[PDB]
Amino acid sequence: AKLHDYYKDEVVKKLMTEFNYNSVMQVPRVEKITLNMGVGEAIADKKLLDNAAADLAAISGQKPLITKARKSVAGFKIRQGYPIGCKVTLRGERMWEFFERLITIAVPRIRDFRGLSAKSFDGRGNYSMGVREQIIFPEIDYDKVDRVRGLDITITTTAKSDEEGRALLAAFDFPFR
Amino acid sequence: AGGSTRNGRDSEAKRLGVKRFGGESVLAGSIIVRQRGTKFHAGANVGCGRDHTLFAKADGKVKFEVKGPKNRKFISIEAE
Amino acid sequence: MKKDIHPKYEEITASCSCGNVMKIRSTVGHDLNLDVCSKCHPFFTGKQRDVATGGRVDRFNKRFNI
Amino acid sequence: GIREKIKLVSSAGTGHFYTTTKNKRTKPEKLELKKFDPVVRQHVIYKEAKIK
Amino acid sequence: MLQPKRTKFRKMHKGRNRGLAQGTDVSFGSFGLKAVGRGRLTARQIEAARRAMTRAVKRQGKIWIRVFPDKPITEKPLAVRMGKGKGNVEYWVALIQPGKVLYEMDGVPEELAREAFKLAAAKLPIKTTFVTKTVM
Amino acid sequence: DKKSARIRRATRARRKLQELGATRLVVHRTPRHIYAQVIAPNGSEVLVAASTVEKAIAEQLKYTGNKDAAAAVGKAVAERALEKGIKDVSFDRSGFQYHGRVQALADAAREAGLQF
RNA sequence: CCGACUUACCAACCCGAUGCAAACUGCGAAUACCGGAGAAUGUUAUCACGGGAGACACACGGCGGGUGCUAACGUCCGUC
RNA sequence: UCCUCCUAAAGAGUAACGGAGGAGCACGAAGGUUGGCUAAUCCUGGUCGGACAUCAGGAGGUUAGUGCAAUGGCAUAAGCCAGCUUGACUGCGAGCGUGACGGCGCGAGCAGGUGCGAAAGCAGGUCAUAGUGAUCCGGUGGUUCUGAAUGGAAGGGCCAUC
RNA sequence: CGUCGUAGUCCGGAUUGGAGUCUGCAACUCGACUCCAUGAAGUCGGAAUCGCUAGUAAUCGUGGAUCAGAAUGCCACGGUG
RNA sequence: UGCCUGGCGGCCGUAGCGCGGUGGUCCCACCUGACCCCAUGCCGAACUCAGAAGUGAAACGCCGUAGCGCCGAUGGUAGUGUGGGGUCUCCCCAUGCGAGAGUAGGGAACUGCCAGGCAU
RNA sequence: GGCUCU
RNA sequence: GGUGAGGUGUCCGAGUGGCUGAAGGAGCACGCCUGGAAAGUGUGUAUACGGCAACGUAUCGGGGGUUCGUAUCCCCCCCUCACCGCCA
Ligand SMILES: [Mg+2]
Ligand SMILES: [Mg+2]
Ligand SMILES: [Mg+2]
Ligand SMILES: [Mg+2]
Ligand SMILES: [Mg+2]
Ligand SMILES: [Mg+2]
Ligand SMILES: [Mg+2]
Ligand SMILES: [Mg+2]
Ligand SMILES: [Mg+2]
Ligand SMILES: [Mg+2]
Ligand SMILES: [Mg+2]
Ligand SMILES: [Mg+2]
Ligand SMILES: [Mg+2]
Ligand SMILES: [Mg+2]
Ligand SMILES: [Mg+2]
Ligand SMILES: [Mg+2]
Ligand SMILES: [Mg+2]
Ligand SMILES: [Mg+2]
Ligand SMILES: [Mg+2]
Ligand SMILES: [Mg+2]
Ligand SMILES: [Mg+2]
Ligand SMILES: [Mg+2]
Ligand SMILES: [Mg+2]
Ligand SMILES: [Mg+2]
Ligand SMILES: [Mg+2]
Ligand SMILES: [Mg+2]
Ligand SMILES: [Mg+2]
Ligand SMILES: [Mg+2]
Ligand SMILES: [Mg+2]
Ligand SMILES: [Mg+2]
Ligand SMILES: [Mg+2]
Ligand SMILES: [Mg+2]
Ligand SMILES: [Mg+2]
Ligand SMILES: [Mg+2]
Ligand SMILES: [Mg+2]
Ligand SMILES: [Zn+2]
Repeated sequence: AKLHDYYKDEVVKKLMTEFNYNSVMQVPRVEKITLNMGVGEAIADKKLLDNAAADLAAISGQKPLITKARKSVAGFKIRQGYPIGCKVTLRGERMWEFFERLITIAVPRIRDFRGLSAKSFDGRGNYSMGVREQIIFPEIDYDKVDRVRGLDITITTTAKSDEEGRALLAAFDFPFR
Repeated sequence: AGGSTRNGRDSEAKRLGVKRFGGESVLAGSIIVRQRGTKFHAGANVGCGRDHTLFAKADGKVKFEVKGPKNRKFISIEAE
Repeated sequence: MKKDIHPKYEEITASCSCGNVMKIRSTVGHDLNLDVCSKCHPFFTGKQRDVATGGRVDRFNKRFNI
Repeated sequence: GIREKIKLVSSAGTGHFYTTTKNKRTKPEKLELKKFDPVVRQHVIYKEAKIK
Repeated sequence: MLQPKRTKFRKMHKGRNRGLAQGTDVSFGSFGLKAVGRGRLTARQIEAARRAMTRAVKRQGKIWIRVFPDKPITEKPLAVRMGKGKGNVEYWVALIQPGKVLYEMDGVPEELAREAFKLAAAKLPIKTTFVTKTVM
Repeated sequence: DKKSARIRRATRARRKLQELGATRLVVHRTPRHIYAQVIAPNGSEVLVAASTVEKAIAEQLKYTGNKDAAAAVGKAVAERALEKGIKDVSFDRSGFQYHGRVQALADAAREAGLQF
């Protein structure tokens, strides 16, 4: 909740100034962070899914919810009900603490990091990014793994527009570019 | 000579409909409506059967009425 | 949160080459020694240097004099 | 008509039985239900037996 | 020859053709060919009268066709007894009531539209007339 | 949204008691207060009512939206219902869980003398 | 690789206008039918039970229709 | 043979070698109850990831879903998840529907005993309508009801069932 | 002597980028060489097929002709054998 | 008695949408925290509990607004029962019933019980 | 062992 | 006229809902032997595709279809094979 304190003391004053909001409840705030790993290859074996949830449980200290197919498609050789991915919702202090470890540790551990995109805010403030490789987190041991997984991060915030989230993340010194 | 057909079938008539109309005094257990769905719905003193059959739980006169926000058709038994 | 299903989430210390000591809650357990942090990452100097187009005319005029 | 027929014999010592069907391919384990026995006027465990 | 691309059903009852029509006023174009009689037309009669007015106008102006043949008509073959199923769909008709505007036309003068619609009505079994766009 | 899903969650048992002809106790729950009212079988008029918004109940309390307030409400509405001669009702949770302040209310009304 | 343009060559969706439907319906009659009350009329014309049957090859005409060619003193139904 | 729609003429019913489609099952949970939930499709962004997996928001508002054909129903959901379970109970049944009949169907309520639910209550199979075959003969278990001098027994009867 | 320790490897060096030297009026098509980086295929080769009987085969370097420059070719030389 | 709000209804779009505006004493809402009751096929998001620092941003409520939705005559037309007629695939006459669509127009609901708050 | 034409 | 079966890469041939863009073979291409060829022996092999060409499009007679999905399932068009097209 270190960044939650930093929000509550400096970001709200900053955004109230740079948007001239009438009320403080009118300000944006982050709500949740979603961590998906779409594992379409676990129909080969559950252990690929079963070990990727084990890897993602070390990143965020939650047991991930193993997701299944909403419907059946034959192009992917799936039927409605096969476990096909895993997700984690992060709220509260674990959301803030993951966002700290993210922008402080893991983004510098990105191979050839040169910035993010500011064109990844889904038109309504909610930001989504995708990492190529889980080894940028120090939770993952390099020797213990064999297979490079990948996941995608989706930051769901209460910003109405796209820029209110862009200023919000910039208030959290989010490395756009 | 030659030919055939493929459209010879049909089923028996199930004799649905409204057996007792409005203002019509019935006994308890008397079938009011036989129907497939709930084209009508059960109101006061009227039970709904397994096949959506509307039967009278009491004795009295049949009252058809339209209620609810969806303008659904209800059947009630007035006292007698 | 539920009781047993989750892994251990304990506060550890991660120090860096710039001496950026940072205590975070993590699933590592032991303390962490980093290489680059967001404080010491060359995003604010190095990424500025790393375009490096260079001039073709300037190389030409550099290689000699008339 | 793969769904064969069985009988659920009372475990109360009476020879009373309910008759029913099952899919013996997909449900190999035996059926046991607690049903009413009208002779003893109690709910007694019935067990699957052969229809004979 | 006009014909529906898809149909929900392959065959249709013979029906009747009683009642008055609905497409009475000249909606789109300026001049119209209005049916006065009653009956059924076909895709051949429609396309022949379309050709006769397209050639009579020398592709000048714009021609609408208000009707469309959507009713299939069966016939039984020769030397087939009256039983043993309904006959095969052979052609398509449009049921025509009195008052139905059959065709419309603009971009041409009135006398040219008169002689074009007359050449078209000479291809049609039903009795027609000439109408113009009425205000209100 | 939450209000609507609560109403959808309540509107089956309300119609069931509507056709049962049941004199019905309606509970309503807020974070600060808790409400109770006994409604005639026509559903259009009440008989007795109690709340933590009343002064005679709220001044005896610490917080109006805790379990002790909910028990004081179920006691007051039961003593008023038995004062007016209403004894047998049917409890409408009104889309809430039978848990916490609602359960403590109904346990107070059962203990005070109502039958449900 | 990026595309440059233009050409409308067709055209989705959407919008406006216009038609069609036995197996379409956000509408909806007349009649008919069921029930109730009330007069007048009618040789109980009504129902129940019992004795005795015959008949179950129909026809045309009007209307509403299927089929056929809105062909047949054709065929099959409803009704008179 | 059975089911669904039209023909069928706004009650029921209604024919043709008339127009179109299906059934001869499934389920020990796909039943019961309690608690909760609400789709299709499309738009944008996003690692592998692609027309199309999984994720977040928005539009949309049932255009989806219903074990299977069609019709009628379905948000209080009859649709979808989870917990507990066996009411997929036995004897009866006022009263009606439907058939020429055999027969078929609906059914509140009563007695016993049971499950869920805090309780009111719900449950006598499944959203409903197809998934079926009379009698005879014979088989199996139960039952003193009968038992050709008497006692038994055979055999028969009754109940369940093949 | 030390090192690697069975891996596509500290094997292999292709390819490509950059920086250069030299020859030569002149190295774009179209030269050789050097430096840094890059680090493909390839893990002994199907049917088939070639050479060799002793200083031979195999393997190791050296020189010359041609030639401003430009050989893994050619012609010669010895080493181990 | 007036205003406001909450709950439960009646009625089921003249009652719904949209657009603009507006409310925080109370109520409501968001909201703070969660060791606990209880909960998440992960998550105090929901559910739940303990509360009341803040805000009316959203939601909700209220006011206004004819972009819709909706309602909707009169007359006519279509149809049709009976009787009659014709040029009889279809129409007409007498008489009785009489739509739908559309038009004018209406229209930004009305109302009951209880409780609370502020005024009177 | 059998193996064609030019 | 009606009935029954059916339409597969160059050809033959498997295959009657889940690497069957398709076995296998013959053929075609490449190689090797031969003085040259054949026969041999070994090695490969459908068509338009383009994103850079990785892998989707497609096609089991043609057209339509549904199932999440068809080479198989169904529906129309035809084409072909076997039977009936009788009595007067
Ligand atoms: Mg119709
Ligand atoms: Mg008699
Ligand atoms: Mg006979
Ligand atoms: Mg007869
Ligand atoms: Mg007759
Ligand atoms: Mg006739
Ligand atoms: Mg005739
Ligand atoms: Mg006749
Ligand atoms: Mg006829
Ligand atoms: Mg006859
Ligand atoms: Mg007749
Ligand atoms: Mg009828
Ligand atoms: Mg009728
Ligand atoms: Mg079910
Ligand atoms: Mg429920
Ligand atoms: Mg996408
Ligand atoms: Mg069903
Ligand atoms: Mg016999
Ligand atoms: Mg005896
Ligand atoms: Mg004896
Ligand atoms: Mg060495
Ligand atoms: Mg190198
Ligand atoms: Mg290799
Ligand atoms: Mg090797
Ligand atoms: Mg030289
Ligand atoms: Mg040598
Ligand atoms: Mg909360
Ligand atoms: Mg506001
Ligand atoms: Mg009028
Ligand atoms: Mg009207
Ligand atoms: Mg309005
Ligand atoms: Mg309003
Ligand atoms: Mg020869
Ligand atoms: Mg020779
Ligand atoms: Mg002969
Ligand atoms: Zn650092």
